[PDB]
Amino acid sequence: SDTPLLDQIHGPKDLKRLSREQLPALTEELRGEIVRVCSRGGLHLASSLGAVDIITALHYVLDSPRDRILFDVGHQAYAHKILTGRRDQMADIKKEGGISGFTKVSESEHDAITVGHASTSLTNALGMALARDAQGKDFHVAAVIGDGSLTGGMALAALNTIGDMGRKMLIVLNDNEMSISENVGAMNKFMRASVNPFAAMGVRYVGPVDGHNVQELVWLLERLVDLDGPTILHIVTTKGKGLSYAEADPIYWHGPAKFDPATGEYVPSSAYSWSAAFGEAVTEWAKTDPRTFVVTPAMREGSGLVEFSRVHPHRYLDVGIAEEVAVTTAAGMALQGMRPVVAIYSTFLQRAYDQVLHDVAIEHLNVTFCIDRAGIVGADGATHNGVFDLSFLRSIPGVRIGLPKDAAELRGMLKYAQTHDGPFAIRYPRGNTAQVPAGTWPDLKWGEWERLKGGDDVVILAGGKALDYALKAAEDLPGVGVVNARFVKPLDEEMLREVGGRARALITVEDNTVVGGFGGAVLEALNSMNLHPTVRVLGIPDEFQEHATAESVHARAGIDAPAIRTVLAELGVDVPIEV
Amino acid sequence: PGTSDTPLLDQIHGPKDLKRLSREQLPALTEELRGEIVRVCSRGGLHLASSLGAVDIITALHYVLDSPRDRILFDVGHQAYAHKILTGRRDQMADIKKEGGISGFTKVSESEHDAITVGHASTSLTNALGMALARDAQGKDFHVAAVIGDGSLTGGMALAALNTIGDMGRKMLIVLNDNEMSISENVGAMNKFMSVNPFAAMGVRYVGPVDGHNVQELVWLLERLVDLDGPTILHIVTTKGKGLSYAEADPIYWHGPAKFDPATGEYVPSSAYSWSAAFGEAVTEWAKTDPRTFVVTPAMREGSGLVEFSRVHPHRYLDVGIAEEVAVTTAAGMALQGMRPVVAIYSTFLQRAYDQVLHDVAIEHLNVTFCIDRAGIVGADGATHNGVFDLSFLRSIPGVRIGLPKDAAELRGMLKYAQTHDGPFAIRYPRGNTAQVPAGTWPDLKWGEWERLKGGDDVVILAGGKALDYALKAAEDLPGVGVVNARFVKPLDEEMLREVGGRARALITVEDNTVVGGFGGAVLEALNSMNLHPTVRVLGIPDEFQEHATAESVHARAGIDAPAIRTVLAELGVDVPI
Ligand SMILES: Cc1ncc(C[n+]2csc(CCOP(=O)(O)OP(=O)(O)O)c2C)c(N)n1
Ligand SMILES: Cc1ncc(C[n+]2csc(CCOP(=O)(O)OP(=O)(O)O)c2C)c(N)n1
Ligand SMILES: [Mg+2]
Ligand SMILES: [Mg+2]
Repeated sequence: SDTPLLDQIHGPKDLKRLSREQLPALTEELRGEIVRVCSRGGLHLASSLGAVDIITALHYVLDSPRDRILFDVGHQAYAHKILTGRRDQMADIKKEGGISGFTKVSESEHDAITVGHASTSLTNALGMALARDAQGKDFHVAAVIGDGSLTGGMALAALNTIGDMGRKMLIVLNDNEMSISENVGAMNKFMRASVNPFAAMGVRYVGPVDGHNVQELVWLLERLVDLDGPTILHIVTTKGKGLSYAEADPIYWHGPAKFDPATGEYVPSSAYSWSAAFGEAVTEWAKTDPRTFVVTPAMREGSGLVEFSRVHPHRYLDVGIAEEVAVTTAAGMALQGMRPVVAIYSTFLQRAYDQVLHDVAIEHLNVTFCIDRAGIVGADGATHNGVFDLSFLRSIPGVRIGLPKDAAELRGMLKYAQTHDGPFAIRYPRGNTAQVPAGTWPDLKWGEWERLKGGDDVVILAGGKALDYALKAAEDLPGVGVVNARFVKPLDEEMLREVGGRARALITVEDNTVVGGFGGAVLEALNSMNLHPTVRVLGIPDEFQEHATAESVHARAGIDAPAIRTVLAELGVDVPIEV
Repeated sequence: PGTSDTPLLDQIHGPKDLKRLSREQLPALTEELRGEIVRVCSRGGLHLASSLGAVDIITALHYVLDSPRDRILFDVGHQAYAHKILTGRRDQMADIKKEGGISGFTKVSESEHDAITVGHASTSLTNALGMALARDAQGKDFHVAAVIGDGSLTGGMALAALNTIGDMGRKMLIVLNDNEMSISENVGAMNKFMSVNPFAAMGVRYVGPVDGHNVQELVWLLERLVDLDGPTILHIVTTKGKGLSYAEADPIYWHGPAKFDPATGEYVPSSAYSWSAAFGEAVTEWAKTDPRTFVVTPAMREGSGLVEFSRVHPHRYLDVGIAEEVAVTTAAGMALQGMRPVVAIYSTFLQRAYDQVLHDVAIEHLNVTFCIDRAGIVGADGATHNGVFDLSFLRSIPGVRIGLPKDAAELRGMLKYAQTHDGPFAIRYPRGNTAQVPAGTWPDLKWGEWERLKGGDDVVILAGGKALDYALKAAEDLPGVGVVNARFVKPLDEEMLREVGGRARALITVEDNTVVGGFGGAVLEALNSMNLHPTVRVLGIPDEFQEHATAESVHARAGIDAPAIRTVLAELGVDVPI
C-alpha cells in the first residue's frame, strides 16, 4: 500500500516493533510522505528530509515522552510529527486550526519545547537535565541542533554552561553545512589531527558520523545514551536528502513554492514584495555611497539581499544566526565613519533589544535598521509574528521609527536615514508593493506625516499595512479623513495637536500589539497636549496569535477594512450595509 | 614644585609622553599607576581590583600602539582606570562617577581615546570586528585591539563574535585578560579548561598563556604580534587586585570596595539592610519548604544578594556566567519540567534577555519568576546601567506579570504568589534598603489589586515601589491628595482605576521608569478603553539617557521626587504651602 510499515505506526511504541533492519524502508516511506506533504506549497521540505534518519534512530532508541527529544527551530521535524500520532494532520500543517509547522508543547506530549527562533534547544535541554537531577529522576535528554543554529550566542554560551555542570545529556549536531543561505562562521566548531573541536567546553565528542545510516545511528545512540556527562554526537547529513532537486539546490528547497514531486518543477512567484524593493534600493544606494554596509543575521534570501551580495561583495556581511552580532558589529562600523544598514526581520530583532539600546542608542550611532516581516506574518504563528517593534523600539531614546506607505516612501526613509545622525528604524510587512523607477529618491521631512483623504469629524491615523485597511475602510465615507501616520518616533505633533483638537473622534490602527505601540504613543501625546478626543485603538490584542493567514488574524483582531467600518459605525458615521 | 612620589606620571599627559620613557622605566610607571589607583579608590564605590589587575597590559598597550590613530577597545570598562590616567584624565579621577565628572567606564564622547561606550559586558569583540571591517573597507591600516576579561568571554555575544572574527580573518588583536575571576569566581567549562589552542575551532591564532604583569615582556610580545595577518588571541594571566595585598587575598569584595584606608586595608562595614538582602533572605526561607524552587543568576550572586542562598541550598542554585540569555531559557527548561525557577537579575541586564522572556517563557506561559534588582535609576553607573525601561519592555509581552513591592513584607507576598500560580511573573525593586522583617512573614495578596494608602479623591497620585516613597511624602499635609500603592503594572487594577478616574479632579502617575510606554502609558491606555477622560499628569524619567549622578539628583531633575510632585500638585490647583 505504498507505506506498509508507516500504516501500522501511531506512535513510538509501534515504531519499536520493527527490527533495525526494517528501518531503512521506514526511512524511505517517511521521505515519500514528507515530499507529498510539502508539494502543497510553502513549507520546510529540505531541512526535514535531511533529518529523517536521526529522528527515526532517536525515537527507536529513547522512549518519548518519558524521555525528552528537543528540536532546535523545529522546522526539521516533520518525521517526528509523522511518528507521533500526527500523520493525518500533516495535510493541514501551518493552516488555520491545524497543527503548527514547529514542535509545540500545547500540541503533543512528544513536543518537548515550543521553538521557532533558533538556538534555544541547548539551554532548554540543560534546564530539563538540571530539573531531572533535582527531582532524583533519570530519563534521557536529547537535543537536535543544526549547524546553523550552533552559530548563535545562545547555543555557544549554553555548551559552556553544559560542560561546567557536566550532566547526562545527548546533543546531536545535525550538520548540513547549510543554514538557509548556507552556513558561515569559521564553522562554529565543526571544521576543526582531527580530535574534539569542543574540548574547551569539557563535553564528550563523537563523530563526525554518517547521518543517513539509520542502523549505524541506532547502534551509536544505544551506546552513547547511558554514558555519564554531556555528549555531542556530530552527524553529517545532506540537506534535502532523497530528493535530487532538494539535494542539488538546498537554498530554494528549504521553503519550496508548490511543486510536482515527479518532475522537480515548481510554481514560480513573479510577485514583487517589500523584500525586493529594499533589495533594489540598497543595491542602488551603495552604488553611490561607499560608506553603506549591509549586515544580515543569516537571512540573505529572506531580505532580498541576493543581488546585493553579488553586486557589492565587499560591503555585505552574514553573521550567522547571531542577531546580537549583527547589531553591535554595525555599531562598530558606524563608530568608524561607515553607514551600516542592519537588515533584520522584526521577530529576530527582538534578540538584539539590548544591542540596540546599549551599543547603538546610547551614543546615537549611525545605524539604519530595515525591518522586514513587521506585524503579523501569518503561517509561522506565535514565534514569528513581528508584532512588538513599535513598542520595544519606541521606548529606546533617540531611535527613530517609520512605516513607508509604498516603495517610493521606503526609498525616502532610506535616503533620509542614511543621511542624518542617529539610529533610524523602518518597518515593512511580508507582502507585496509596486515597483518604482530606478533612481526614485524623494525627500521627506522625517516625522511629518501626510493627509491622504480629506475629512475632519472622524480621522484615521495608520501607517504601512494598517494604512491599506484605513484607505479601504474610508472608500465611500465623506465624513471620514485618513492620515498616513508614517512615523512613530517623532509622532507628527503639530499635526496630531491640530487633528486631535478638532475632530469628534480618532482611530489609530497598527499592525502591532495594542500595548505600548502606536495607539499608546498617540494617547501619551494627546495627554501631554492636554487634549481629550474619543480615540479607538485597534491593533493586535495583548495575546499571542496562532498560525493563520495574516488576513484572518487581522479580521479577528479588528484592524481589517470591515472592522474599521464597524468601529466607525459605533462612532456615529453613516456606514452602508451595501447590496 | 615637584614634591610628588610619582615623577613619571607627573610628565605624562597622554600616550605620546609615555613613549618618551625607555622600556626599562615601564615597571616604575607600572607601580606609580598602582599607587595612583589605590589613592583614587579609597574614596568609596569604585572599581579598584579589576583596574589594578589590568595596569600592566594597559601600559604595554599604550606604549606599543597609539590611540587615537589605533583603536584600543575595553570590554565592560571597569578595568580601565590606568587607561584614563594615561589619557589626560589623571586629575579627574577624583570625581569619576560623580555628577558633572568623568564616567566610571570608557565613554566615546568623553575622550577620543575611548573607542567604545561600555557598561554591559561582552560587547568589545563585536565592535572590534566592526571597526576592523570598516577600516579594511576604507582602505586603512590602523590597529584594532580589544581587551576582554575571562568572565566577559562567557558571553554568547563574545563567543559568537569570535566565530565571525575567525571567519573574516582580518588584522585584529584580542587580549584575553584571564584572572579566573568574574565578580564572583568565574564559572566554567572554559574556566575549567584554562601546547594546544582552545580556540582552534574558530580559526584564531593563540598566544600564551603569558604572565600579564610583566610590562617589559608584554611590550616585547605586542611589538611582534600586532603586525601579523589575521586575528590573534593573546592570553594573559593576571591577579585581580594585583599590587594591593588584601585585594589579592579577597578579589570578590575588592571588586567595588567601600571607603577604605590603603595602609591597613580596613574599610567601613556597610551595615544597611538592602532590598538585595531582603530578597536573599526571602528566597532562602522559601526554598526550604519548597523543593521545586531553583535560583538562577547570570554572574551576580553577590549583587543579587544570593551568597547565603548559594551556601544553604547548593543544589538549587545556578550561576550561568555573564550570559543572561542562558539564565532565562535554562529557567524555561526547568519550569517545563515541573520545577519553579527564580531568575535573579538586574533590570538593565534583563534587557539582554528580552527575546528569551518573550519567546521561550511567554509563548507557553511558563512558571518562571523574575526577581529584578536595580530596577530604576541606579545612579553612579550612569546611562548603561539605569534600569529604567523594564516596565515598558515587559508590559508588551503577553502574560508577563509585573509587581513593585512597597516593602519587604510585600516582596514576600509577591514572591509567594508568583511561585504558587501559573505563568511568568516579574517583581522589580530598587537599589536601596527597606526594614528587615520577621522570619515567616508570608502575606497573602490578590495579584493585581492595588491598596489605597492615603485618603482623598481630588488629586490622586498613583505610584509604586520607589515612586511610592515620593508620592507618600509629597502628600503629607494635603488632605485632598490621596495616594494609591499602584503595586501592580500588569495587570493594572482595572476596577480601582475606573473608580478613581471617575471621581478625582485629576490624577498623577509616578514611576522609576522611562515615561514612554510605562506605567503612565499603561494607565492612559486603560482610561482610554474605559472611555474615561480625566486630567492625568504622567511623571517619569524623560526619553533621554541619564548620565551619572545620584538617584536623588536624577529624580530631582526628572521631576519624580517629593518637591517635584508637590510642584505638580500646585499646578493642578491644590493648595500647597510655599
Ligand atoms: C533567532 C532566529 N534567527 C533566524 C532564524 C531564521 N531561520 C529559520 S531556519 C534557519 C536555518 C537553521 O540552520 P540549521 O540549524 O543548519 O537548519 P537545517 O537547514 O540544517 O535544517 C534560519 C536561519 C530563526 N529561526 N531564528
Ligand atoms: C550583561 C552584563 N551582565 C552583568 C554585568 C556585571 N559585571 C560587571 S563586571 C563583571 C565581571 C567581569 O568579569 P571579567 O571580564 O573576568 O573582568 P575582571 O573582574 O576579571 O577584571 C560583571 C559580571 C555586566 N557588566 N553586563
Ligand atoms: Mg544545517
Ligand atoms: Mg577576569
